[PDB]
Amino acid sequence: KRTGKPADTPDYKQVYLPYDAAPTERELERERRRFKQAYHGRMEHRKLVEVKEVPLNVYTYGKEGMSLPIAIFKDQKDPVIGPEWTYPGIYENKIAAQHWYTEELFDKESKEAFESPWQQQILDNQVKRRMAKVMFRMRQVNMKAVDLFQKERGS
Amino acid sequence: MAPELQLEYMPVLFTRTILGPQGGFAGEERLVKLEVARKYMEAGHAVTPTEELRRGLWCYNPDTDKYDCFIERNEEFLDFAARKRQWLDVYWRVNTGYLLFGRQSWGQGFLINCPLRKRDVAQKLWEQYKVRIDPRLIEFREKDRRTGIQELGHNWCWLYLPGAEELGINREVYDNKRVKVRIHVRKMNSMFALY
Amino acid sequence: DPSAFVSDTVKLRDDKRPYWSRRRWALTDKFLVPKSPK
Amino acid sequence: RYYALPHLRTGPPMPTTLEQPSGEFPWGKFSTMVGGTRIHPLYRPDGFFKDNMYPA
Amino acid sequence: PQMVMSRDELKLRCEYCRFEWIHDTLCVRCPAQPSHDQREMWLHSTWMWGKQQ
Amino acid sequence: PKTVCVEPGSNRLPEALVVEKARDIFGRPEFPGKRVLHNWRFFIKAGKAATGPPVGQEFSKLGLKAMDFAKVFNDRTKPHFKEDVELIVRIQVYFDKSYLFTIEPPPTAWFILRALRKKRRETGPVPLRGHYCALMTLEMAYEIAKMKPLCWGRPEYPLLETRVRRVVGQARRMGVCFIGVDTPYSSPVKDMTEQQYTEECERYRRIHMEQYTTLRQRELEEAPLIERLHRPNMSPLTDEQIEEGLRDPCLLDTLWRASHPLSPYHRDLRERELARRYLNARGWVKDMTPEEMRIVFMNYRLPEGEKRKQMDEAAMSGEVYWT
Amino acid sequence: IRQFRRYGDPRYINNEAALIRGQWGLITADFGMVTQSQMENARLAILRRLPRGSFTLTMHTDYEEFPVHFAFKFTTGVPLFEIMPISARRLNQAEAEGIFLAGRPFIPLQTVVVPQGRVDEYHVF
Ligand SMILES: [Zn+2]
Repeated sequence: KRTGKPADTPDYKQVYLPYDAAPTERELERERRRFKQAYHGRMEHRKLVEVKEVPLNVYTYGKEGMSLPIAIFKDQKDPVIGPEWTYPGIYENKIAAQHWYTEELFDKESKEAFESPWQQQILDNQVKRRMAKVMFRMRQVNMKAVDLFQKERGS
Repeated sequence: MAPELQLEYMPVLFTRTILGPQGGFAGEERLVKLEVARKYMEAGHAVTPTEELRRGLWCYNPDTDKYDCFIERNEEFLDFAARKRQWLDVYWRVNTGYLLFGRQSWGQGFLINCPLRKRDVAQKLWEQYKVRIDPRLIEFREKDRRTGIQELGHNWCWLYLPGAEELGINREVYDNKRVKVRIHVRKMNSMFALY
Repeated sequence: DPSAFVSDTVKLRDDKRPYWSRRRWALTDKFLVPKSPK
Repeated sequence: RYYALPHLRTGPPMPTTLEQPSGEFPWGKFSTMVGGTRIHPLYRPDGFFKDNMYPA
Repeated sequence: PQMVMSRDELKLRCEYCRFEWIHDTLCVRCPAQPSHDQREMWLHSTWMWGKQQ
Repeated sequence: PKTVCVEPGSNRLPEALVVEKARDIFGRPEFPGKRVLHNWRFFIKAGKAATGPPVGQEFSKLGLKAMDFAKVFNDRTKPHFKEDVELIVRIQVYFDKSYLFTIEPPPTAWFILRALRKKRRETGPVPLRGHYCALMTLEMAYEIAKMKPLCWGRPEYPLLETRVRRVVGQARRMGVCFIGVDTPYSSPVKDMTEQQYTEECERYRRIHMEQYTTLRQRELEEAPLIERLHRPNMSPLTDEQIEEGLRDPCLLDTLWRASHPLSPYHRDLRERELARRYLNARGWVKDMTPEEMRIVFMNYRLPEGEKRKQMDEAAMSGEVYWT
Repeated sequence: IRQFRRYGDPRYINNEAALIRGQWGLITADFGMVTQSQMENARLAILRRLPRGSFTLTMHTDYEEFPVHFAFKFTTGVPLFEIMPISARRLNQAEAEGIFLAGRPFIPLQTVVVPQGRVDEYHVF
């Protein structure tokens, strides 16, 4: 929908340099060439997908000294991305913020091995999302019979 | 030898574990038909039992899908293979076989006036398939528990084959505990029927 | 001990479909089409 | 030739570690509430908008 | 009302639709949108033996 | 060369000015307690509230003159705001046909499309296309998630490390590629060896773990008391035990009594030992020392501090009704 | 060629419990003869109800055709259709059966919907 979408797109401003050692442009290519391909899905169906809009500079993309164009107020200065360790639980998220297929989390819990302590909570919230899916129709089937997938799909 | 006399069937060692009534599991020497033996051997799933192949063999696990499971056939393997075969021999004798049954029927709809039970299903097994099992391993369908079998035509029943996880029976049968025992009840007059 | 896994339990009355409950009526749905033999 | 089962040397009559997957579609008795749930009336669940909104 | 073959082929299509008994014959009535009415096909409300089996 | 705050994990809130004026404009009118007949939501630009089709129609739909809300919203929203920022405005209309509107920061889709330098219809779900849209670091996700709290009164809650995943996963859902996550490695550091990066990681992650831990500790301390009570684990129960425990009440409440912290009131060996043996009559968990019963059964989403507090006889020995 | 009335008789019950490679399958429960046109009708009616983005309908037509007109003589337990996934979409039983429900009527004899792997013919029958 065309509602709640930016009708303009300002640019990035790079405030301070995250490094003092300037890269050779071959380093700027060899890191970028590493980025253009990424993995999608984590299970038996897992497919490499090529990534659109891979930045010119990998070293300076998100990790410090860049001011985001997410500013809102008048006196709001574009927020400068700080150092990594000052952002809480980021290293802990990198472990656990990833697509977790249910089967796969489950097997980890059974083997009593979790990459992060949090993947308990990652599992518990998946189950609750699934069962909700079950609990919704059971409030909908009550009021009127709703038959799953008998209608013609598309045109 | 001759093009006229062809071996009725020829001895074969197995590499794969094959599903059907002809095919065996990996490592056992079984003599099967010509046309099946050639189609197993040319596909590399079966070898001619030379002596050093009777001692040890390169079979495969389906996980790795390469022939790296080495089995050496010692005494404790051969009694294992004996028991395994005489399990799935009973398995592939009974479902492959179809036990012809005939009896007398009076009245209107297609009912036997002497319904079947578990002591004479097990009887037909011995009569024409020479299969000896304890009759208490048989269980009927839900509809046929209450009245017996009793209806003309095609009926099926279930035989419980108890011991196999010792033999590692999996995926080479349709299921590890059961055989569909197939009965057909034909109505015949007083001349040819019993009871 | 054969009878441990062999089930003879004769079910006398066939269990019916719950028309007195709206949700269990549609959740117990049997998708089946009656066909007489040709 | 007569055909008969081998004896039991070791292990259980019905395969335990070798179970065939059971062929039903696995709907939990408590996940789909239909039958076979014998729940004491003290323990009755899912009233969140009826009586379990005013608990105890 | 449309006559379903048996009780299993009988569904509640709307919010206001109900199960009701027409003299031992199970049927479905909607006070709104009467085209949703379903009868289980069964014997007539009045039948004799020779007249109806 | 400069690095702003080099300290272990205090970049949490945004700066002062943004926080306090986001307090006095994005805000909560208190719920009057009436019967709400309309909960309306709009996306309205900062400087312009109009009597045009959506808001004018829905206010004339009730017969309400729409000019007043428009004027009040323009008076409240025209100052303090940069242009072309579409805001969430939730208007709640009660049975007196008097209303209260809340002003809320733009939706997460807006922030993501800003931060990715992407206009509308430039990004979609991955299987729909078969290629990722723009790369994003988890650094950027925090400064997106910083902006949306639950309550501006208290910015800390909910905690970033959790609610960031909502942003990460929604961006995910948008088709955004990621760095920390969905690719094996972390964006290269010019000046350090890989083992230096990882050694930094292994201390930093546990530092953040400790900080998070104490944070949700005082979180739980602000809370009402009933969360500090005993909800035992049901998973360690052998599933037939659970269902037969649901078949009769006594198994579960004897269980609850048996596995409980040793607090003055519930620490009784006389009523405990016969409880344990009453459980062990029926084949319930029997390999148990009671003190490992107090470990296996405890509230698992309860944080580490107060759970070692409850495990410890000393710290809980002190809570006693005086008089 | 020029086969008599009693040939390839479907009437026996088979020992082969089929193995369906697709995520779901439609399987013959009775004996009968099925026309090709009936299976084409079934196929189209089923393809109306499939999410073609995630799924592919596989029809097993490789069985012999018997003279009547050429049709199929089907034994119990012979698989017909297969719902094969192109992605992670996992159907329930209600959904899969709701899909095959479209194409069931065109087929003249009774059919069962069976889940991935080997037919458990204790449960089906
Ligand atoms: Zn209706």
